[PDB]
Amino acid sequence: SLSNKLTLDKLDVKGKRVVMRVDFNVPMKNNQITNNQRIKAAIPSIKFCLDNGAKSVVLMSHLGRPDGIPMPDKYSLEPVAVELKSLLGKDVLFLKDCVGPEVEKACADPAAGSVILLENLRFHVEEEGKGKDASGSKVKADPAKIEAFRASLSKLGDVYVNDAFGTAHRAHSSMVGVNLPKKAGGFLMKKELNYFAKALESPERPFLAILGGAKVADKIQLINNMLDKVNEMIIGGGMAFTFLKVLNNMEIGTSLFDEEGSKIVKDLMSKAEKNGVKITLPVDFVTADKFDENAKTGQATVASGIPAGWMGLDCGPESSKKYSEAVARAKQIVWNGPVGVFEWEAFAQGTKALMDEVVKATSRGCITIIGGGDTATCCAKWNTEDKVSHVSTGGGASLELLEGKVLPGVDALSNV
Ligand SMILES: Nc1ncnc2c1ncn2[C@@H]1O[C@H](COP(=O)(O)OP(=O)(O)OP(=O)(O)O)[C@@H](O)[C@H]1O
Repeated sequence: SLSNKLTLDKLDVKGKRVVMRVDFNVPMKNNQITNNQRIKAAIPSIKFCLDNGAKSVVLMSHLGRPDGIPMPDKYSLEPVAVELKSLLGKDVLFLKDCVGPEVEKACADPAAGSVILLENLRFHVEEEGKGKDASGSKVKADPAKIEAFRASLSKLGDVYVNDAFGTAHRAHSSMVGVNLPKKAGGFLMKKELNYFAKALESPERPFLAILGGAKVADKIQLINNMLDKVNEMIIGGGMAFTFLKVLNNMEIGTSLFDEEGSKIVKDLMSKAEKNGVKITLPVDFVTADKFDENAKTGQATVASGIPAGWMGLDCGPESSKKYSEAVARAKQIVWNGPVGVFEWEAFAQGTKALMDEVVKATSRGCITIIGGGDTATCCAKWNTEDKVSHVSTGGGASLELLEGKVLPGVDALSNV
């Protein structure tokens, strides 16, 4: 049960040193942060600790993909420290490393109310347990060193708090190796577990899942698992052309086709019928003569087929109507993946219209949950982050949750 894990509000931090794992993997264009959304997201957890008398808050996170070797020139968290200070209003001590006697000493007895940010955990191959040398050759971490790394991290605080849901699907040292008597989820993690608990433990009904994306094969377990809990499912995006070709014998031109996935489609539909799940597929499409932002546009339906040399990049007006009718009946919605190439405005209208409908549903009480990744980015583009119930901060992690797997980082949390 994701609802029985220990969270920050139920943890006494008065006079305690708090070692907190956060998600500060922010976007950078070299010498500056373009989006500080992730940083602003951690603030509530940090302020809570400081406001509740914590002795200190030690922040650890990763940035980019260093792959096990120090790359301060490219992926140092120093810029984040400066950005965090402006947002928190308090000084932030940035340390050039995350482990060692020097670091342990700075954290052994800091000035009350201190906020410390350690350097990129991934500068050490012991965090991921694997990496690469300067030559690009694969290097596997040494067990004894992994032990020493985790023992060091464990010395930086008295209680452990995990607010990095985006990395919880990884058995990395900072996720499962900090040995402290209290391991609690932070406020962001609390939200992730509370909403996905609904999507998998006790959802409101009807429960509709909107599944988009391009590939089918890598989404087989997700669909399989969702078919065990939903009442209705919209299958859109590039994904639908595999379904439409197999079941309807539709001519799809040069639209995405998943040979692997195509062999399991009838079986998925079969399970859908056995469970009484209503499947809604697109009936019309916006086509393009090439996969490009400026391609020529056309229109097509399932009956007309798609011209040779053309591909479906978005659903048409008739599909949007059907999609909106499904949203209308639901009391709960989980949406993972865009219904078209939302990166390009000409093919983002299908996705935008659905977002509008989902926001409207939210206003009347619908529990709307948006998965991480692209779809999550959609909410940032049209500024609807505050118009839905929950926007997941973990792309790959939210996917593994929806698949029915146990997240190592969630599993390691203390139980209430
Ligand atoms: N009809 C289509 N043809 C080709 N590509 C498409 C189509 N519809 C959507 N896409 C592309 O699918 C990509 C997303 O697919 P992918 O399987 O990678 O992720 P996803 O399941 O949508 O996850 P997320 O929730 O992160 O969006 C987007 O970049 C989008 O441009």
